[PDB]
Order: sequence, then structure tokens, then C-alpha cells
Amino acid sequence: QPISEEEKEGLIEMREEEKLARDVYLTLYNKWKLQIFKNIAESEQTHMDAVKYLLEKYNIPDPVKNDSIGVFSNPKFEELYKKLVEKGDKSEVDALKVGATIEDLDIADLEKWINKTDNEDIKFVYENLMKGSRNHMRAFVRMLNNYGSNYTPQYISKEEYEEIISSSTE
Amino acid sequence: QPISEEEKEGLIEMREEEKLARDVYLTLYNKWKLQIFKNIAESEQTHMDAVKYLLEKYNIPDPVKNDSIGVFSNPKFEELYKKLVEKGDKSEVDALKVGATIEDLDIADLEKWINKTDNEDIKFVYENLMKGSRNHMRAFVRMLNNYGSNYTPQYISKEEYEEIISSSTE
Ligand SMILES: [Zn+2]
Ligand SMILES: [Zn+2]
Ligand SMILES: [Zn+2]
Ligand SMILES: [Zn+2]
Repeated sequence: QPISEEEKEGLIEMREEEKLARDVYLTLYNKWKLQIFKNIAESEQTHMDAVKYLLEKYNIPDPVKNDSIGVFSNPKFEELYKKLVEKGDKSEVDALKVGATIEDLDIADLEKWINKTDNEDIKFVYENLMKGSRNHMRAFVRMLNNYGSNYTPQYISKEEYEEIISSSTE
Repeated sequence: QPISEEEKEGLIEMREEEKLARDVYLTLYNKWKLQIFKNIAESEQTHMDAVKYLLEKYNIPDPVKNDSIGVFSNPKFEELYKKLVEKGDKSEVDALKVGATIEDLDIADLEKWINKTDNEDIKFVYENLMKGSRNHMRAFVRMLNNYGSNYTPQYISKEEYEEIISSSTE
């Protein structure tokens, strides 16, 4: 029941991964003004706060030294932020696909970390986060459907992607 | 008294230059929490709005399609935003020097554009903006002085820099 360095590394990654979702969705909201990005950004702020509560619980240094949109300590996220906002700027459909894409990445990463921890505190937050992301994914894809488009998964398997989109809400 | 294409190009540049100041100062405020960046960011929002009123007056397409921090249509500003936030992240003194630096650039550019226009509407906004920037410059440099530092001008001349800092407020 003490936390391991590995479990700390997971929380540090997820704290900024939820920020990546929040910041890309804010940025795309300011561009396209589709309410889904505003709504889900707020949910990502909730998710960020959930990770932060665990960071504080274990007195782990918060990787978010600057809450400004686009700012990250781990450059994998700074890179993804730049990549994804450039793709999302092209059209409403490209922005919705970027939404699905971030949810796809986040679900895959949440599974990765869930599987490395036996910690009831941590597992619980991750499960809740994953339930959230599956709902975000369903929301983005349904919106892509309204535009006569769809989504091809990149990080999660085809099979898990189909199980997410063929079900209702959690 | 009609506006020229050249005068339009000036307003389009300044609209995003004031955004550059605003966004860098927001970003540095979120990092360092020095009240000067919050205070002056608000002034830059006022300046942004002043340019926007002229853009609307002449129905010039606003270059700001996305108000999110860090987002620019003219890449000279996207580049300066990245350069300057990286420099400002290093220390409080480096952030204050970045403040002075943006004010320096903005004053030089405002002089450039002021000198290309006979338009009373435009000249007036630019003069007001310049009075603002000179006040921001004095505020940043005084803060650098509190940290035992100072500022070397990059864009304006030494002589105009000395005339700004040796005077009181406008
Ligand atoms: Zn999330
Ligand atoms: Zn999400
Ligand atoms: Zn200004
Ligand atoms: Zn200024």
C-alpha cells in the first residue's frame, strides 16, 4: 500500500494527458464553436482535478507547472498538442476526428496504467477516467456520424473500439 | 479617407501583435504569478479590442480566427510566441526581460505603421497603443530593477529607450 515509483510515473503521465485533452478541446472550441468541445473540455478539467487529488495525496510534484493551454513538462504531450491542433484546424470533421483520436489514446494509456497497479485508490480513479473517455469517444463519433463520417481506431483495438461505440452510456 | 490595402495590412499585423503581448503575458503569469503579467495582459486585451474596432469599422477580415493563447494566423507571431515563452520560462528575471522585449518590438512596429498612414482614425489608435506600450516598458524595467537587473533595447534605438525610461507616465 505504499505507492511505487512506477505508479507515480503513471499518475504524472495521466495528469498531463488529461490536460492534453482539455487544451486541445478548448482550442478547437475557440476555433469551431461546436458545443461538444466546450462540454467535453469541462469534463477534462474534472479529470485533471481527479489526477491532481492523487498527486497531492502522495505529495508527488505536479508536472503541470503552467496551466496555460498548450504548455507541458513532458514533451510527448507538447508534441501531440501541436500535431492535433494543426490537424483539427482544417475542418469541423477533422476536429471531431481529433477528439476521437485523443479519447482513443487516453483509453489505451489508461488500460496500460491500470494493468501496472494493484492500488485501490489509483485503480478507482483510472476506472472512472476510462468510463469518462468511453463516453467522450461515443459523443465524438456520433457527431462525426452527423457529418457523414466515422472513425478508424489508432491505439485501442478494432474490437474494443466496436464494443465502445455499439454500447450506450456509462 | 478611404483606407489603403497597406493601411489594412498594418491593422492586421497589429491586431495579432497585441495578441502576442497578451498571450505571452498570460502564459508567464500562469508560470510565475507575478501580478505585473496579469495586469498588463488585461491592458493588452484592451489594445486587441481597440484594433478589432477598426477592423470592424472597415470590414477587414479579423486575422484572429482562434482567440486561444498561442494561436496566430501570421506565423511571425506564432514563432515569437514560442521563442518568448521558452525564454520567459527560465526565471522571473528572464520573464520580465521578455516583457520589455515585446514592448520594445511593439513600439518599433507602431512607429513603422504610424509613419505609413495619414488616417486620423488609425493614427489615433496607434498613438494610444504607443502610449500604452511605453507605460508597459517602464513597468517591466522597473520590475527588472527590483531584481537587480535592467534591459538592453533590441528594436527601438538606445536614445528612444532612454527617453522612455527616464520619463514618468502617460
Ligand atoms: Zn479525460
Ligand atoms: Zn475525454
Ligand atoms: Zn499593447
Ligand atoms: Zn504592452
